[PDB]
Amino acid sequence: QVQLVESGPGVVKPSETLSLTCVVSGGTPGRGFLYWSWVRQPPGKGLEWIGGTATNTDITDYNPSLKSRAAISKDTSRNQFLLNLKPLTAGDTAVYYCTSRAKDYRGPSYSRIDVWGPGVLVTVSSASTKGPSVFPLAPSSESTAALGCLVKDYFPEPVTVSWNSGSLTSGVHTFPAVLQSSGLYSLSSVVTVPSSSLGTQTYVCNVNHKPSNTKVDKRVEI
Amino acid sequence: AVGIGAVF
Amino acid sequence: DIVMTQTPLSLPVTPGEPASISCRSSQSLLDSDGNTCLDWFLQKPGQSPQLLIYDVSNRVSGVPDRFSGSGSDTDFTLKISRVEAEDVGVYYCMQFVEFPLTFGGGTKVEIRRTVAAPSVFIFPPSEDQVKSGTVSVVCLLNNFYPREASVKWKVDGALKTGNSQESVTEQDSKDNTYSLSSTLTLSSTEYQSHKVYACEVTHQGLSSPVTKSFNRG
Repeated sequence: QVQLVESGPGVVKPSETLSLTCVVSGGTPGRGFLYWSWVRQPPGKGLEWIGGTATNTDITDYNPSLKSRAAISKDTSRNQFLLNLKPLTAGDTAVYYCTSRAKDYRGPSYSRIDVWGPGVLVTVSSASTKGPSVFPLAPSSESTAALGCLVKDYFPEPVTVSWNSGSLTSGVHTFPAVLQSSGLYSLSSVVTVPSSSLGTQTYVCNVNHKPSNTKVDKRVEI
Repeated sequence: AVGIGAVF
Repeated sequence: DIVMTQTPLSLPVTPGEPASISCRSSQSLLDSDGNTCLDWFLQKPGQSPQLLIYDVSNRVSGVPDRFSGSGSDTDFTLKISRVEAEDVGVYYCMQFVEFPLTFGGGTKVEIRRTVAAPSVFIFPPSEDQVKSGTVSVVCLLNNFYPREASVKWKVDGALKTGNSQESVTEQDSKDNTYSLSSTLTLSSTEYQSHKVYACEVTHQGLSSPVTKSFNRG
């Protein structure tokens, strides 16, 4: 209840099993029990309670919306509790959180224990790992110009983009990726600079996609 | 209440 | 399942002004022992939700007295007396009188700043992209407020619908603006079968729409 740490595979195929572990680092001693839950959040959507269990028992409560595809268990000796999900649909891509809740009567006033893990993004997709194609975005604007890089048709998330080996940060906007109908992702990163600097300064975008072990640097000039 | 523990 | 309805979906607030978020349940949240089982969470940007108010009206330690919760058995209100920048994020109500636990749909609180018109840029595809078989033409709207904006694509002067997708940044921590990308994707033969490409932007900061265009080649 001092800390919750989630772990598990970041990408799972639709026929496979989604398996997540939550490791509980406890706090000051007390008598009674905690309730541990799994909650998920699809990208840009709300929260959905998956299921949970009290620490003193071996019976699990489940959300009926989850069609009995979820199996949640715990081990206080392994200070862990687990989520298994199968079969899967693209609709199960989400950030998954583990939570611990209790009413706290140990103090002079009634209070709450309420702890959340950082969450783990799990993408369900049959797409194969693929490195991105990186194309420069060159200025087509008289006072200030804009440059960018298009990083397209990669899988899975995430990709990281820096400018001039991280030396350029002011005015940088890296847009959230969009899932294409092909099952791959594409995004753009842009930066605005004074046009007078276009002749004197070099601008390079550095793209890193570790799932495919791809690293690209593209110069963007006019 | 459901889904919440109690510590004393 | 108990249905939780939360209003509104999005709440822009000028700093210092009050905000009110409503939540309803389809059933009473009053349990046997007389407690009303309704909690409020706040999920700050890039973070996990955490508990803000519990049992309708009790503030978690560290939550300022600016936050207050009220309600009946089925109708609940979270009030923020004067909104500050640290308050931005998504608020969620949650009932726990019965399984399954259910959440409201969330209310995104953002900072209202002065109107700022977007800077508009268009990017013609590189020669590499043209040899790739598929082409992406990029339209950038830089540093604007509010979020609402219209982006229309024009091919040889004609309105083109379909084959385009948008992506928006979250509100910038430094100037409180948004930026937006609109990408038109075409087959290469289709791309080379036209001459002029343009994006037109409508936004409250512009007295009339702004058009950025290029001639292929």
